[PDB]
Amino acid sequence: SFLARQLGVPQPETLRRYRAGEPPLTGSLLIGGAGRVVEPLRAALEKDYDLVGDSFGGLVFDATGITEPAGLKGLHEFFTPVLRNLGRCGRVVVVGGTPEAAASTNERIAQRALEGFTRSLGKELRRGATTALVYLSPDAKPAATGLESTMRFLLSAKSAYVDGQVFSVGADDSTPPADWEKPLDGKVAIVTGAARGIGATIAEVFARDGAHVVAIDVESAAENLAETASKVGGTALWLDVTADDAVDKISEHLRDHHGGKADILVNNAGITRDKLLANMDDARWDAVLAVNLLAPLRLTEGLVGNGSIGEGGRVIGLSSIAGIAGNRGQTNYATTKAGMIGITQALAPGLAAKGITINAVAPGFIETQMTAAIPLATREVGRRLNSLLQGGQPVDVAEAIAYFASPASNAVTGNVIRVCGQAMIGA
Amino acid sequence: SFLARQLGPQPETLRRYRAGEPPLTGSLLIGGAGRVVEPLRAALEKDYDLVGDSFGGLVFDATGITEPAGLKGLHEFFTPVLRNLGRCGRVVVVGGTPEAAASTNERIAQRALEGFTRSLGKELRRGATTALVYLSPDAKPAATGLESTMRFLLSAKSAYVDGQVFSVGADDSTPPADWEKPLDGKVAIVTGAARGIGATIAEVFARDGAHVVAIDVESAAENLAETASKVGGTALWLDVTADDAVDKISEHLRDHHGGKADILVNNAGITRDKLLANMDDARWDAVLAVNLLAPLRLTEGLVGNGSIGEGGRVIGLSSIAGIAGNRGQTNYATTKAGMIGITQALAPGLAAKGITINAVAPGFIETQMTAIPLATREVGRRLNSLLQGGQPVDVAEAIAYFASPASNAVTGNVIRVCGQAMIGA
Ligand SMILES: NC(=O)C1=CN([C@@H]2O[C@H](COP(=O)(O)OP(=O)(O)OC[C@H]3O[C@@H](n4cnc5c(N)ncnc54)[C@H](O)[C@@H]3O)[C@@H](O)[C@H]2O)C=CC1
Ligand SMILES: NC(=O)C1=CN([C@@H]2O[C@H](COP(=O)(O)OP(=O)(O)OC[C@H]3O[C@@H](n4cnc5c(N)ncnc54)[C@H](O)[C@@H]3O)[C@@H](O)[C@H]2O)C=CC1
Repeated sequence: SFLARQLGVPQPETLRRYRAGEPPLTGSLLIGGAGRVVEPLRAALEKDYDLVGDSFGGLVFDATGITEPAGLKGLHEFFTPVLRNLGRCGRVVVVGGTPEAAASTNERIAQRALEGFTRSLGKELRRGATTALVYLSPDAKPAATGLESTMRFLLSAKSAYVDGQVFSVGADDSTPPADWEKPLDGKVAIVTGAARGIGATIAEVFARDGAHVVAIDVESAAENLAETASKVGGTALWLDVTADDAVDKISEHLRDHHGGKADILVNNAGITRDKLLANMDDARWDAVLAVNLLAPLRLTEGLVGNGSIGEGGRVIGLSSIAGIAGNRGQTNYATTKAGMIGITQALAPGLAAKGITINAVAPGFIETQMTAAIPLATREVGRRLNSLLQGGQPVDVAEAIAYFASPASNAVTGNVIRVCGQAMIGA
Repeated sequence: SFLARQLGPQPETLRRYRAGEPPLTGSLLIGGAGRVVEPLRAALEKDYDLVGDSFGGLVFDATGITEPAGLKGLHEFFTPVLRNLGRCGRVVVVGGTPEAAASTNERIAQRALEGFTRSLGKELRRGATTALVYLSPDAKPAATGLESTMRFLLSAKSAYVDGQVFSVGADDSTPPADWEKPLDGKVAIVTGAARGIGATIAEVFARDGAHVVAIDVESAAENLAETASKVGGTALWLDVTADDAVDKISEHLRDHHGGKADILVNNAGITRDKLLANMDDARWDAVLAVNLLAPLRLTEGLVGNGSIGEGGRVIGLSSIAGIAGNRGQTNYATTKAGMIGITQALAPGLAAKGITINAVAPGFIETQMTAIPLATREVGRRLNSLLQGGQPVDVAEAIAYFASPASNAVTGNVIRVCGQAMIGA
């Protein structure tokens, strides 16, 4: 951070990321509050975590108890004595009940207001710690097994660059993978744009988690794509995702390798043809739409519709901060990454009726060749303009993706998560 | 100094409202295809120069786009005409409510428009702004419920609202007698009105016809009177957090306005900033009671006893902090998020009653609170598409829009007044 003096800004924390074997948090886990979530959670987490009743690894506050605004007082009461003591890369997570689904307008106003609290707290925490807010459906059984994959993601190192965000967990029950640390056992994952960078790193994480990977990219990038299929011990496939036959070409490679079925499609492939709209041509527009919006929509509709992905399936789409906030010279790109959010939202119910979830991740600043292509100052500032005071890592994106792919993340659909370090930019 | 030079700024002097001035600086071009282009042309022919110099406004009807492949319309309409848009120009994309589209394809496409409008907002020059308005696919072709929004957007009043998203329902609208005197013969309770913003809301309201009831605490008795006199409404000393609060206003509505008011503005607000690990009960509880508990207690009270009824208008003051959060403000942002909470939550109940409740989240506004160090002041000021802080009028203008009698199909809305501030969620 070579402009720490120029911007009045702290040296970054080295963010603890996932390592197999290591405990998930670096301290004890406090689970406070009141409502329908504290008891069952204390219960589901007994074994794998380190429950009170030194340094706090995690702090979970149960807000579902809070039925009027006068009760918000709780957040204060619970958090004020314990922040003094949160560890390196701590994890604060507040849990509430889906505000639209509340039993009174009064309840709704308090549960809604939670985000103000969490997004603000995210701005006060030190040494790499983060905040998250999760809403659970008031029609979830009290065991609340549907909430588990999410708590486990946040209450760990994998969520290392996921800060200040809001999770939205449905009503369905969930079933834990035999092994949480190999959650993707014998799953077939399709990952587009997997030659290098974020796509490639998705494949890795997927493989690490148990999946067999179909690495898709174009002929231009074989060698780099070969090196990837190899490393995850999966299978390469040369394909332009915008071409008539693409759906046919994936289905068949599946038929020849995986019994014609898949569990996970990751729409990662993408291009950028930046230019101001006053200077934008038809070609710089169209190309970006084809790859970035038209294709992922086609592959989802294609592969679900032809039965390649069925029950228990998972689609994760690659969005962007640009699609939420906008960006100079990216009206194409940001239409497409906003459309991606639209695919996620538009298809969630339909796919829900088919036992399939669909979610998007919207990366912020990630070290890739592409951030590396930006004038160093503009680049250095961008990298540093977040609560976590640093650029994100391609692993951090893939993690959030892998959390969506989880067989126990079945109750989580239509969600949009930024992997952004709590970047300041937003809508 | 060096960083500033490195990065590359020319804030335009923003045109504001002036009685008499035309509402644009140039002619209005209405393009695109769909159920909005023909009616909008016809509604606006009188007061605007439609295309048979440079463009004062551009409006692209996007309701016509039903699949992603047709997004290309945006590019075909805007690219050619962009280079010709004037100082403080205006760009507005009208679309179909995504959640209510007739296919998932449409939904994808109409949802996609926000990425476009927010980015375009970031490329416009010379103080010009972009806006996205979605209209219920259930509105009648006449589209009468849309006008108030279009007329506010396509005017100088909306000078500091940039890059936003407006949500118009199905209901029909009757226009006021005088578009320049919209609030004529309306009674408006404006809390926190002694100084700054609240005091300016009261002005803009007078300008617009309203009989204002300027409200405040006793300690600010002096400044209230000045305000009350300036606008030609009457004053009321009361602390909004008093258990008698509702009853006192109600009493006053009898004494003066037939036990009746049409608009409520929950402007009164306070701060008490503290890192949460130093937060004491006073600082938590004070703000909470003033910023969240109070506003609700007034709204629910004044609709409950019938003081505000059919045709009513509650407008609450959120904040950027409530959307994006902010260091030292867990208490404060909890409240302003709760204000959105009040707005989203009370909207269907009030809809059924003939009342619209909406919210406004100011960005950075030149005021007496903003007492902030020149290091933080200079950055929050300039970190938005428009390269400056906003004037209080900019905020009150937006409130005045909601408050229109013609804004009956506008409810549940949270509109930031931030000249597209960079910070958000
Ligand atoms: N910092 C970043 O790099 C960020 C990236 N984005 C998005 O994340 C995703 C991955 O990021 P990057 O690694 O930078 O993506 P990228 O632009 O480097 O491309 C990903 C891969 O897609 C492949 N590709 C392009 N067109 C294809 C096609 N028609 N068929 C098959 N493959 C094709 C390319 O060969 C490339 O290897 C992209 O959607 C990108 O837009 C999102 C946020 C930030
Ligand atoms: N940049 C800005 O100015 C921003 C302002 N805010 C909001 O705008 C609103 C007012 O704006 P400002 O003029 O900057 O604040 P302010 O503090 O200058 O407004 C003062 C008014 O609040 C009144 N007040 C405080 N407690 C009261 C009570 N209990 N009962 C009756 N009146 C009471 C004071 O008497 C005074 O009339 C506040 O709600 C604030 O949260 C929103 C975004 C940022």
